[PDB]
Amino acid sequence: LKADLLLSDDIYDYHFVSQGKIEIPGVDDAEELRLTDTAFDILGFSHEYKTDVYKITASCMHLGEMKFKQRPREEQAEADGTEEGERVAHLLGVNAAD
Amino acid sequence: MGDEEKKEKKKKSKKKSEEEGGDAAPAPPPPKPPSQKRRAQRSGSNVFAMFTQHQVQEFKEAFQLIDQDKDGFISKNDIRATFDSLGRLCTEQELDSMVAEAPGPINFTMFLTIFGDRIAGTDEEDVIVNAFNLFDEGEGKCKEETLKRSLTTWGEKFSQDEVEEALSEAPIDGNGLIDIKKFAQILTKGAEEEGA
Amino acid sequence: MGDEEKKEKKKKSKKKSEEEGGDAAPAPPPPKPPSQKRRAQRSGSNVFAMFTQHQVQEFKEAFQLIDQDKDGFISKNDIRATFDSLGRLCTEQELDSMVAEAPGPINFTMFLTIFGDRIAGTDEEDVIVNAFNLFDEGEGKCKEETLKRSLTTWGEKFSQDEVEEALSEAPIDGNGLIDIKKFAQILTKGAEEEGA
Repeated sequence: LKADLLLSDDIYDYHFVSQGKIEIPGVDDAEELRLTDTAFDILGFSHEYKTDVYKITASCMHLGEMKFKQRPREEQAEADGTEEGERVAHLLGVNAAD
Repeated sequence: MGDEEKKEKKKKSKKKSEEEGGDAAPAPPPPKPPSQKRRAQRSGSNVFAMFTQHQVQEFKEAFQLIDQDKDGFISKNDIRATFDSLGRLCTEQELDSMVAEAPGPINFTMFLTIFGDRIAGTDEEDVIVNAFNLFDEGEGKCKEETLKRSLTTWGEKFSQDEVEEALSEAPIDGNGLIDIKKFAQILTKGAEEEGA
Repeated sequence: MGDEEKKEKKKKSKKKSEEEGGDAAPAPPPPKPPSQKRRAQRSGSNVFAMFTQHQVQEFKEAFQLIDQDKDGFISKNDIRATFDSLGRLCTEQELDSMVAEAPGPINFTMFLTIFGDRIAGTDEEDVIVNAFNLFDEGEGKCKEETLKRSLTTWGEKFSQDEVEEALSEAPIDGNGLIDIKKFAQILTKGAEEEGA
């Protein structure tokens, strides 16, 4: 998935140093989704439809991916090791630059 | 793609203030990717060519006392040992910003980009001098007692420990504070002791 | 904590003097509170024309040419082939003694540093060149007779052979010497092939 949906992993990063990677006390990022996929299964959502929902969800993520901290030339935030918000626009069906 | 350019410019990046807040608190810093070279570019600069003919002999003249990798390098570890004998204290809060202008593979080409960064720094001349230089209407010097007023008043009300140490240290050339030199002493021309 | 400096610097010493020839002893400053070590500076540098501009540099750039097989480490053979490129060769025992003036591996580390300290021998250009300048009475040309009177008598007294040998090569413009030019025949950019 990390390869198909194009994600690098820088740690603290680039040009001048600092932080994170805001960690979450005692709730695990892995499990809770499987609790909810079974919830969707009970409502009625078929397998492709569960992926297409999880797809538009991840599409909102890549719009940001504002990690680890804020930018100089603008104003804005971008995403590290490039790949960036092109990745949003592949997952839609519209052009990246706009 | 760009990942690679910024692998290169991860070692060479490193250069300039995200962990600015070492001793003083973590401020909203500058940051990240290949685009944002152009308002990392601020005022304070000057750029020279590669060949020196014999302009910068001084690196071959001085090198002797100072070395690390005599092929022609300094690496991430050196600053932690020679600078001890060249100037200021290094703490763990400020490590990477004390090393800030230099934590990349400084070959001669990137020695040029320590030199150009002596002329950039942390807001050199253009800012550092002119900051008080633009106070008065003519050949001024900064009006000391009004400077004491603003330090206790203006926005972030300071504390006494600063002021008194500042007062014994004040280079008052006759009835007002000579800020232009209390700043421009770190260059002009005409001495030879510390710094390096 | 109060540690990540002092750990990291143990790398430094490996490319430089501390293995290769530790006459030039360092001193590590920091005790456990780091803001104290600020009394460790190298204060003072320039004497006169220390690394004589026309002499010192155009050698290190030529390291790639002494370094024959391209490893940084000159053997007696990397020398041996390169003097064969200049013009006249000196023998092994002559070069072996020269090599033994250094402590071992004449490489980029050793070569530069031995060059670095050796400044005594010759006199600086202005010093030799001013010798008949200060002697002329109001600017004309100085009589080769008084030069010939002083050398043989008023100080250390050179031999009949020594004197008239060094005399002969003289731009003698009509009984006086062209002083600065013969001073250039004593010292200037010229003679090769003598080391290294």
